[PDB]
Amino acid sequence: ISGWKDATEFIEILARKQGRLLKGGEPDESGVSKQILNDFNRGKIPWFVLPPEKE
Amino acid sequence: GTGKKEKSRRIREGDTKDGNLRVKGENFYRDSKRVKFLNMYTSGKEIRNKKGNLIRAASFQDSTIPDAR
Amino acid sequence: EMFKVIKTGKSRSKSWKRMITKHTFVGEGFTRRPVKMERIIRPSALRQKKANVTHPELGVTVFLP
Amino acid sequence: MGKQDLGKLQTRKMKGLKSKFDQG
Amino acid sequence: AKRTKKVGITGKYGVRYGSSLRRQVKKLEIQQHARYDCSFCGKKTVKRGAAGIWTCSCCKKTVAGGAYTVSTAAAATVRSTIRRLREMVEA
Amino acid sequence: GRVIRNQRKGAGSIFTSHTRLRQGAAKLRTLDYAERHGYIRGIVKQIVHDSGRGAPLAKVVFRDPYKYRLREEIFIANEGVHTGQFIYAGKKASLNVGNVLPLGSVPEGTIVSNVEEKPGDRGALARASGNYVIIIGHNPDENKTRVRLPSGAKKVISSDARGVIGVIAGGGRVDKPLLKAGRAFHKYRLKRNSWPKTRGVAMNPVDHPHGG
RNA sequence: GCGUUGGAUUGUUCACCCACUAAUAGGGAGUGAGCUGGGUUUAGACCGUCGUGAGACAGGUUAGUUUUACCCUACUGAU
RNA sequence: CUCUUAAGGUAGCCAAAUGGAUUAACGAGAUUCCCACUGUCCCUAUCUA
RNA sequence: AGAACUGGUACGGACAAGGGGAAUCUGACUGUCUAAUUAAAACAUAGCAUUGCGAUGGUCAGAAAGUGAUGUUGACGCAAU
RNA sequence: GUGAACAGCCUCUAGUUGAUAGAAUAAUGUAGAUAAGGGAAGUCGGCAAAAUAGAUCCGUAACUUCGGGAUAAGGAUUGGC
RNA sequence: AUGGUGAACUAUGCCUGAAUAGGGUGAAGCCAGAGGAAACUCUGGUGGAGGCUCGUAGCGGUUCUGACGUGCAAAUCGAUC
Ligand SMILES: [Zn+2]
Repeated sequence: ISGWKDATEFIEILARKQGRLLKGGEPDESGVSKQILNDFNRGKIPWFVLPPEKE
Repeated sequence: GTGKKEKSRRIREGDTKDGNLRVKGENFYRDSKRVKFLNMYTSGKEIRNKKGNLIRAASFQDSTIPDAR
Repeated sequence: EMFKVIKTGKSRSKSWKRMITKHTFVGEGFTRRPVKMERIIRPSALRQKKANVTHPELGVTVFLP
Repeated sequence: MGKQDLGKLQTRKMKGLKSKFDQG
Repeated sequence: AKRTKKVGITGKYGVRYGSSLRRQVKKLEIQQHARYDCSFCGKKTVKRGAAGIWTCSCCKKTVAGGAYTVSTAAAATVRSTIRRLREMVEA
Repeated sequence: GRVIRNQRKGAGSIFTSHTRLRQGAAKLRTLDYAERHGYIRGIVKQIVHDSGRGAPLAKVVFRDPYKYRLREEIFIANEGVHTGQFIYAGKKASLNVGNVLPLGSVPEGTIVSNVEEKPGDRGALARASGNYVIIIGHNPDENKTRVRLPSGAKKVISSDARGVIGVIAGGGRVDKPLLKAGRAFHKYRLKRNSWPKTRGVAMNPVDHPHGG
């Protein structure tokens, strides 16, 4: 999923496309956020701090 | 028999002359120093009799009072 | 005394252990023995790297290693 | 310690690194 | 239509037994269930015979074969070798 | 201690083979003057699968030289045999597939199966499906015939020993994985109670030395 | 003389936090056959250590039947 | 008897689709969390055999 | 299946009958055992691989046999792993 | 008959009225339920209850060995003439 | 230690008989339509195999601060699986 800004639309579109939602009918933003943080912790989404520049 | 007997192994190794120093339970494995090391795990129990009484104190538990000087 | 009977394992029968109940100068290069070979124990809280030696001369007292 | 080339290692083929997926 | 993608006849096995064993079994299963021409007719009516037998639905003939084929290639090679040795001994 | 499971196999109580479904003991025709100095024709009336065996057992028929009666025999079904074939059996028989011939008469390198280990045993070697011996040589003096056994070890044998031509039918049966325990149970039901084979590490020390 | 609170944390809890309240002070009989988790945890098993092996052990996890009184007395009611 | 250290900018050289064990399904196995839910509780009360 | 009408607090009207979802450790599974405390990461499982054996043989049983199981067997087999 | 069904209930032929009972409905118990507002704040721990349950239609994601997940999830309806 | 007794319960091999409602998913095989010179790539049909699944009888007893545990029972009962 893409096109998000401020990450609120990110969580909403992700909960909609993933099929996760609270009954009638709001998306479960908290549960999708849990999977987002779990993917960030497990390394499923690549990321790394920039190494310091060489002398 | 016959070569598996511990006396036969002591003759083949030349250890039969060691005399009384041999530890109890010595065999082809666990040289006597190894037996003295393994025995420490069970050495903490104190001996006792029918009375009962401490016929011998537990290791490092003699209870005797040294005369420090 | 001077040797607490530490007990270990699910069944505390042999207990295979002793521990000092008093202060000890373990030394700078202690490097704790592995626990499987550890019979005697000298817990770090009882250890001291310094002593309050006092010099009878001049009446002075100083903490020294 | 001797020389140790880092090129023998193969980085994990994470889904976000593959070019097969794209949007827009 | 081709409802299956690649599981073929082995899709009855389902998710169990994995993919590699499923393919190794699918190959021999397609080899076994396939019809074969009878040498005494040439009609495509031969059917499997409990691992080795291969009865012709017509002509009621029976012929020995492989566990999953009417004739393993090694058997055809041994037969050609026996034929060569026989034609050589005859001369 | 206690008796190990392998030691109980000799008692025979439950380890005996379930022979009821077997069609019979496969065997070559008993040696006779006809094969010693000629050959006897014999139709293969039918082939049928044998329980507890990896290849079909052929049912050849033969007339009795000494009496007016047919004499059926359960030959192993060599690959490429067909019903109604005239399975010649004798020292003079041609090297057609499925015929039984003495190993000495065959040209060197000839393929054969169910060859006798010694004369009169009615077939001992390569009885399993897909196996065949090779006649790698000949020693006409002190008649003997070197042969390559399916295991690959060489072995000498008397030239008089008989052996059907061609590989045994049903080879390649092991190529297919069984894919499940139930086929293994259905296969071992005809053979013996050797399966399931419990691991020795899981046995109690009284049961196996490996246990404990 | 009367009050001295509702809970989170077990990659543990001989502990501390927020919030209210005037305040959330310290102790004995505790209630180990009133009930309960950690635990006195025997019979199953696995991971790591020792030991040639049998087995436990510097450890940890998992699942595991101790079942009042109608007897006497005390107390609350009732002739 | 000498003697051990370079790797650059968001995905790379690549080995004859993939570089997987961080494995899908399955489980009266154990564990963490979310929606509904309700007397577990605030605070207990009532009816039936 | 479709089109009007109609009583509803109701409409699989009692009966009947999954709660669902996001993850971790463990074992692939179907399956089986401690009858009477432990049903499990335990046992078993097809798959993977080693060893000995070509019959005067390999694993064995039997006081012994002109004895017996594998063997109505033969290396694509047997027996221990 | 109802019902997808030898799922649950009533009835037909047929077989039974057998389980010690009479009088009230105390406390405390076993079994089946209801409850204003919060909805796990109780408990080591969602221990037990409850909640969706059948059917028609829309729709169903990550992963994956492509076979499965799946009745995923989330939604509209069910009566009678 | 000596001599005898047991597989009617329970462990296993074998022989011979008996028992296993109703639904969901849809494999080979085959039929028709649309593309490509062909393999073949799809669409619409029949098919009912899965050591499939939900769910009766049957099998076993995972779970209850459940009943009783001087019990109906020296292992049962209700729910649940
Ligand atoms: Zn034909």
